[PDB]
Amino acid sequence: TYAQTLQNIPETNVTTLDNGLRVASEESSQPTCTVGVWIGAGSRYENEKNNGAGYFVEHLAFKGTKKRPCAAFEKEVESMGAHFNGYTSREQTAFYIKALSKDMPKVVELLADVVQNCALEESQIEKERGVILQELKEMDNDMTNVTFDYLHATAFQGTALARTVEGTTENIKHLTRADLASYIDTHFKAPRMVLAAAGGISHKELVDAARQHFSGVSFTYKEDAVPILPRCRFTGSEIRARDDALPVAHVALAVEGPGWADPDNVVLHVANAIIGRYDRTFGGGKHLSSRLAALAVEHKLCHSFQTFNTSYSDTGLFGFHFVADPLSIDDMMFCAQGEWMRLCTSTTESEVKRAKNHLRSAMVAQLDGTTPVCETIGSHLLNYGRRISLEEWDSRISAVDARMVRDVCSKYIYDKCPALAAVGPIEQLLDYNRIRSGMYWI
Amino acid sequence: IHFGNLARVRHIITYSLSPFEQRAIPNIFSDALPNVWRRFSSQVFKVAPPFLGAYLLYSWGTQEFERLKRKNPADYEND
Repeated sequence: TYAQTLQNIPETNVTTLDNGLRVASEESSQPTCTVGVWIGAGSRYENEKNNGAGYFVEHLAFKGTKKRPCAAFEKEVESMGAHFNGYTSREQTAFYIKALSKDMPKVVELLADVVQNCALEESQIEKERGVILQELKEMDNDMTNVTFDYLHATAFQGTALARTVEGTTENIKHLTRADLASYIDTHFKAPRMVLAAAGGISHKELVDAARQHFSGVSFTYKEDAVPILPRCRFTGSEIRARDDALPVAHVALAVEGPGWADPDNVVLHVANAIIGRYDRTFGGGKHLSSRLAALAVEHKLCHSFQTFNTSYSDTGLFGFHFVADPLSIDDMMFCAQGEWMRLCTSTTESEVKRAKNHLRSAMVAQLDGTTPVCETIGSHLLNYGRRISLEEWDSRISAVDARMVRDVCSKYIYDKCPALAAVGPIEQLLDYNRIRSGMYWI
Repeated sequence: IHFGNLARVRHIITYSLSPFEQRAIPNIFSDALPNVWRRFSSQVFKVAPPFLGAYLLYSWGTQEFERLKRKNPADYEND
């Protein structure tokens, strides 16, 4: 039974090193694995002058360390068949590796060598600088991310969160060997890091290899304390980047989210599970269960749309995004806001029951392989401070009912001034005022 | 159907805030009034003139009319 298969999922071991770093992992009977360090750093932690460093760093994290330069480092990893990947968001950075369990320790070594001893070769920087600069131009043509950036840019205008993860053009043109060095030395620290791993690994063999390469100890009490960030203020507002030269328009709308810790996030997710998502290649077409998707199809309202619940430590963004043609923006938006209102005022048990199953299947698929599991462990600790097992998630999801979905959505959506970002040939979509009024009365 | 076929517009970004995050009548003394005055000045010498020039003509014609109703003693000095 489903119920049992859940209980029988091995536990996630978590032990803390005397230096503050936390080592966690889930052992399976798998010959291959994924281990990595998930860090509590990112553009949010940056400032006006170093915005982008964490990214510039990401660009050098692999170009070799001091103990073993570029050529060697690369050669040593490729030759063992391991995959080295990593990323960086607004409140989270991470470098992880995919290799056979047999090399779990040599991997751990490599990791520690990357986060602790990045080369930062003066000559490499000036090159990755030209590289990042082009990545920006390529990303500038990805309306979907140009939109979410703007969404943040205004939803959290004037604050830390209103900054792009990649950073300013100036910032990247002038950042220095120093600033980068500083960022790493200021942010990459044991208490704010998590060595997570999953596969055919022994927690012990892991934790042991951990104490060995992650030995650096702290003296003062400050070094053991994780700094709390000044919070970000939400603002009902809009930003409209118009360009009738673009073929389609992109729209994103959202209200402020509750933040990782809050339980409501579960219901909020159950909610988005109802509205769900669409994209012209869904074969369900007109029979799809999602009311918005249907209208989208019956009336050719858009090319795609997605609901999201982007969470952060102390805040979040709960809204939706859609791509449409210049002349179907309004109906689309109109219908969309309609569903949000429907959530608040007339959700059905039938709706939620489904939304739940869709959500359950979702959480389970989020752990499909070793990298994804490791990514979940690396995150739960960093955000929830522990691990929430499918067995738990399920119970929290199973407890959600209509009456509940209604109250929450009402609590976060009804009559709230939303943040909106539009890009492209957005002439037909108009007036904040109008959009603001779509925030009440089903 | 008029919203969507209006104009070919490119590269203009605008920013605005919800009516609830801002003040209805803001900066009354720092911005409002100074401009009320500004506007008033720019026009006075265009409007006021002909209106004043009207008043006069009105006053004259009125007083002159009343004057022509009064008697001129120079019609009865003789007899």
